[PDB]
Amino acid sequence: SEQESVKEFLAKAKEDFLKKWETPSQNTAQLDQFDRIKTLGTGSFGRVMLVKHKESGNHYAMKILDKQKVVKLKQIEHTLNEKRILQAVNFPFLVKLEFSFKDNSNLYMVMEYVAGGEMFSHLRRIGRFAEPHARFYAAQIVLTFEYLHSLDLIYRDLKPENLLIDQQGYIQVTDFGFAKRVKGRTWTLCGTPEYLAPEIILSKGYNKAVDWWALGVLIYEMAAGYPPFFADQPIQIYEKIVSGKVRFPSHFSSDLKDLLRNLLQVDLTKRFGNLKNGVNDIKNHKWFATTDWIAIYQRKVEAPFIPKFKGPGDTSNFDDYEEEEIRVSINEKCGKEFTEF
Amino acid sequence: TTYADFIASGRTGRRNAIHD
Ligand SMILES: CCCCCCCC
Repeated sequence: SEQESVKEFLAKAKEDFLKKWETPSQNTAQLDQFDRIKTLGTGSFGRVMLVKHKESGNHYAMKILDKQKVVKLKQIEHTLNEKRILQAVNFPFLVKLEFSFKDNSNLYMVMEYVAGGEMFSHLRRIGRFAEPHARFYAAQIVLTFEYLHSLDLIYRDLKPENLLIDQQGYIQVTDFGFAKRVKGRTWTLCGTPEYLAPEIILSKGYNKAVDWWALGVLIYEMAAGYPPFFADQPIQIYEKIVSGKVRFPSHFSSDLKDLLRNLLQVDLTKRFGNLKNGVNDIKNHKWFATTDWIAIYQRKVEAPFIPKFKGPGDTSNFDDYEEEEIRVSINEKCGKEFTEF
Repeated sequence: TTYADFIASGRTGRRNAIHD
């Protein structure tokens, strides 16, 4: 009965997605229409800025990618994927893409602004989340992957730096830079060291299962306050990852340790989320016995924490970055490559 | 403690993605 409503929901969702997937939105705004306020963050190929839309007065977060840099780092296909996918999705815990456009030097993606800041900031500050608090977040991730996976989508970049906290205390997943639509196996080496599944590190060809392993890492990190595999140099991390040995802090409940040992299962064929019951083995786990998935989806649950917002356009919850002026060349750069954007 | 070990490690800040 509950399972059937989901299946239906999902079904209808696949239809809406396909419609956008086949005919993507394009050139919906222009740089001239916004005022650049402040850099909210930094990533590997571009930056994110707080911006204000002259005409409506709303603030948004604008992601900026430099065409040539994208090109030098071989991220063209990834960048087209990111945009094409973001424009097609629709789920309560995903950042909404508002506008997209390009110019001689860059690519722009404008989304709703999520003022609460990165989960990363708070976690590091607090040090660690109480189990129920972490379970609350994890729940949202579960449903999100449930949605995304059903669309043949693989996320590949889960980590607290990618989860923003909204006004209501809920999570918003951002950065679809490695998101891919694939029926079958994939082989690219991408992600964040601490969160990489062994198969990825082992160059074995992987599927949706890497997302579940990552969800395991995230939950451990939220509750312990440190990831399960840490070191100073990536190579050492990968070695610990591959090795298949996990230690848990004395404070984890027996339930949690059980969930975790099943998510952090080196053998894909035994890893929760990648079995006959698929997502159900997770949702059904004793650790989540308390969670009303529906209510979470509905956002009827009281968030355990609510970040402080002092006004629209308030950046208080974000770290400070050095400002770099955006420069638009007189010559069109890499036109061919980004035709579809 | 492990936490203390993490705190002193070089990877307490924001972690960038790898691609290559
Ligand atoms: C009306 C409740 C539908 C449940 C949503 C399922 C999320 C994958």
